[PDB]
Amino acid sequence: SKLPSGKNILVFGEDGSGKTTLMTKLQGAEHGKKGRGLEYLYLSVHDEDRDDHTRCNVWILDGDLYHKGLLKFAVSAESLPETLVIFVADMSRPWTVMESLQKWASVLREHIDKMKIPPEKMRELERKFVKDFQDYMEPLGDNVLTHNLGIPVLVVCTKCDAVSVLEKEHDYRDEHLDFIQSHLRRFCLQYGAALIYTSVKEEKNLDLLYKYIVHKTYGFHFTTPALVVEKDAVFIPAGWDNEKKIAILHENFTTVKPEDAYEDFIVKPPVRKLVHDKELAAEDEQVFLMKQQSLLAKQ
Amino acid sequence: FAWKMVVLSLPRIQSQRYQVGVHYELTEEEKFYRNALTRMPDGPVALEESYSAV
Repeated sequence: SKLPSGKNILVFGEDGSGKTTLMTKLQGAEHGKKGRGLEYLYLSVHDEDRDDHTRCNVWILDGDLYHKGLLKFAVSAESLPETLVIFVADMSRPWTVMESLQKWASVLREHIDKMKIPPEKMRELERKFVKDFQDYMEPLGDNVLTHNLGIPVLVVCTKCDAVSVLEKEHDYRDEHLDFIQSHLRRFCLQYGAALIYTSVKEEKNLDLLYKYIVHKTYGFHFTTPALVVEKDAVFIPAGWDNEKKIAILHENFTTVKPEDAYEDFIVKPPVRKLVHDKELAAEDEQVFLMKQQSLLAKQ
Repeated sequence: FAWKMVVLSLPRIQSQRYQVGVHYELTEEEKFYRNALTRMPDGPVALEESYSAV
């Protein structure tokens, strides 16, 4: 009984968020060149017990809606139950993080209706994912798993070494961090997603990410509990959270509300406008010298 | 991947390059022709036809 293969990794994020440099350090390659369009890679997954080596391919999509038709080669209808989806969020630009999340979620929702899956198979997959969510060890809620896809999903937050730049030259506080983490906890609870905070400059939770992919794609044993105190190394796996583990972050809210929208509190900084539309437009010669003819006549 | 870096790594045309002093870095889209795939005359299907052979 050999280990199953064909396990799919679906990476989604904006361009320049550092997905390729994350995958080349998760895999272990030296130079991961950012090829545009789709990138192809595989994960080196092996076990020391059965002495077996499994190949788990990695599909990376660039941040472009023009290339949303490339997803048919990345995942098929039959490759859907063997697919673990990682959603990449870069809080180095923290003003536009779950916007990419919901637009990739809407893309995945319209794409999962593109092959027109029969209503029995994805319902069986949804039941499997629901029972896997409900059996986590260290009916559902009103807003829990309301946007389920039937397959394991994951949200991974990048550049956790970039927390200090947020605090120093943008004057961020712990309420700033709590506001952005509350929204993504709500998203993870709505979509049945997990969260691993990872930095490649500080080398944080990278092997913890790797063990999580190995366990969630091959059923490996997992023992690491949830981390919430370390704000740069947050580990929230599937099934840990609920509607009350998000309510504990609302105690420190002194100026913001948990029920508010996102873009009202945190605003993207205005940037340099292309100030070149002042231009230079010399007039047409005819009207100019009719005006000069009038100046000749009037004096 | 190597065949598309011939075009995609070509340096863009810079108009006001004589100025010095402003310590801003241009992004990859405004330094190289990284939007050439959007200028595909037959739509993105040629990239789909290229990936279909793999």
